[PDB]
Amino acid sequence: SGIVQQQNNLLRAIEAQQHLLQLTVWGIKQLQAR
Amino acid sequence: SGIVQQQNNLLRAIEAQQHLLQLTVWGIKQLQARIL
Amino acid sequence: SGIVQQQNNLLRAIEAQQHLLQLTVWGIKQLQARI
Amino acid sequence: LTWMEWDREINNYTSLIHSLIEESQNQQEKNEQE
Amino acid sequence: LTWMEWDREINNYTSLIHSLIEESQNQQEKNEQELL
Amino acid sequence: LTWMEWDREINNYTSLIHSLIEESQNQQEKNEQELL
Repeated sequence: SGIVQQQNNLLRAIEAQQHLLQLTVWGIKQLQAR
Repeated sequence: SGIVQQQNNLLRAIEAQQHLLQLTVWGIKQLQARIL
Repeated sequence: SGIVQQQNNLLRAIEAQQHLLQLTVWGIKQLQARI
Repeated sequence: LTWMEWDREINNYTSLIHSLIEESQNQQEKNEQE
Repeated sequence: LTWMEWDREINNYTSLIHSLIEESQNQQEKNEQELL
Repeated sequence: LTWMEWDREINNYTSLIHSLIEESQNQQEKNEQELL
């Protein structure tokens, strides 16, 4: 349970890092678009 | 093995994410030369 | 044991990648304010 | 690296990350049951 | 998407990230004492 | 933070994580051999 929960946390950490990635890409495109 | 095999997955997304990240850095360097 | 160390490894790497994310967020705001 | 290429490598790594994450979701579901 | 919304989403997910990682630290340390 | 520092802080963290990933790769390889 401790090991399995940690895996969930690590995954969720990634998932949210991925949303932060997509946002910065948007940000870079807007800047480029200007 | 379930755990081990999934750690292979999360390690793999890390790596791919790292490279995506390296891409955003580049983009930020081009934009800073142009702006500024 | 090996599972617990890789979890630690994965976490440290998530952290280093987070700090790189704040730097790229920083550069984006800078540039954006400048225009 | 050119901007045209950059836009393509973004897409490609973004799709891979999404396959990767969804697989972890698959797996995470499996692990939480066993 | 606007630059105002983007700011809000950058903030929140950064917070979520700080949140998840802090929680992974606690679980990490815990999983280790469970092992030693 | 200035731009010059940003630059050096990218290099540092790029290196910092290259080393971390390499260590994770090594453990993943050891956990997979052990698993089989």
